[PDB]
Amino acid sequence: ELQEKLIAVNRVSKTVKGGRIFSFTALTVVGDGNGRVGFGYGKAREVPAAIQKAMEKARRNMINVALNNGTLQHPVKGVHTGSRVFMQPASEGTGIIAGGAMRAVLEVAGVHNVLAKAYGSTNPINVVRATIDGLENMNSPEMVAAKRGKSVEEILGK
RNA sequence: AAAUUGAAGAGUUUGAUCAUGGCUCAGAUUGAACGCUGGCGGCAGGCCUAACACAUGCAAGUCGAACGGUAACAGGAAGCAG
Ligand SMILES: [K+]
Ligand SMILES: [K+]
Ligand SMILES: [K+]
Ligand SMILES: [K+]
Ligand SMILES: [K+]
Ligand SMILES: [Mg+2]
Ligand SMILES: [Mg+2]
Ligand SMILES: [Mg+2]
Repeated sequence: ELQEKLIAVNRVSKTVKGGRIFSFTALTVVGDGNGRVGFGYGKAREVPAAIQKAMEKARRNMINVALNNGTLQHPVKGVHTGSRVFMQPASEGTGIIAGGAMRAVLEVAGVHNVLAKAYGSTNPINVVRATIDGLENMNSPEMVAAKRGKSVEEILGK
């Protein structure tokens, strides 16, 4: 039911009196392929434990995205820390034209066609955060009409 | 009718981190050259350097329906003779 993807595993270190203690971090995303997506970040002495923790957090941190037939509603910009991302809808058959970190998020969320670009820092943790922020801030015609007190036809008419 | 269907990142500074920042790579292209190799065909392309110097052959003639003419050769006309 839920598609899970491991985006990056990194080895970090802290120094103690006897020397360096290594550990691992895992960044993952989960999604239902129908507008729900979440990301998890886990730390452990071992890679499988870190990955399991990340999946556990991702399953709990899901948000909702208003998709339009497997594409975005409109161009969106997202930002987190040094990472800036830009995404726009594309015609059917275009595919996911995006870098790896954005691609995992978009694919588990269920975006099938999109043109994307990452500016600034391409650190995967912050790129994932910026991508999810843009998707969560995307608007749909229903929301726009409701908030403006108009009808969907008046929003998208002549 | 149709003739703007369009946008990917990665490595490297630290014990580790986030940022900044340069360097490096994956693409496409060429009047190309070199190394190894090499079956056929079609279409195109071929001194980018010395606007350096050039053997030899050819790259601008034609008109006798403008004209005086006859160097040929081809007849016509006169004579002679194997
Ligand atoms: K590391
Ligand atoms: K180095
Ligand atoms: K860099
Ligand atoms: K330094
Ligand atoms: K330090
Ligand atoms: Mg080192
Ligand atoms: Mg020349
Ligand atoms: Mg000639």
